[PDB]
Amino acid sequence: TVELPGIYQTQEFLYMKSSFVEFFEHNGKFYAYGISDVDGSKAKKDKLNPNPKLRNRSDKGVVFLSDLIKVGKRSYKGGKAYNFYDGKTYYVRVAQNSNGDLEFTSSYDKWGYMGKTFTWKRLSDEEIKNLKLKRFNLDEVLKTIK
Repeated sequence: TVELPGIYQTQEFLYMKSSFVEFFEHNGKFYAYGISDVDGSKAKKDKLNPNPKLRNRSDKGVVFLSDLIKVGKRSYKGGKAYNFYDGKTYYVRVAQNSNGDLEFTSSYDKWGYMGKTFTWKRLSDEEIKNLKLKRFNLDEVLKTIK
């Protein structure tokens, strides 16, 4: 079967670059953190965080998506995504395809209607291996929620 935990490649949109991200579960809900940008570039600081005491943390290895609940066999809701490129938090829902890819809906908008849907490709273990992607340890990544 397909599951959400995994590594995906996000969709380029405006000044927001394609990036590799990892989804994981904890206490029954799903979360995600950023690994690196597709073009290999260096991790930068969270300069636009509304909270001044957070502007020092990296945009990589840090949880930007939290609180996603599985509601159907391939269906998730209730999530909230922080966006490093603008400092805003968006409501997120996700539908997963049978090949594992995500239709990732980002909105304003608890119900998802005043938002946009992107497609995030699932990576196989072979691609993850060949891109030399770093999988961060998850206890440390968890401390990153506040």
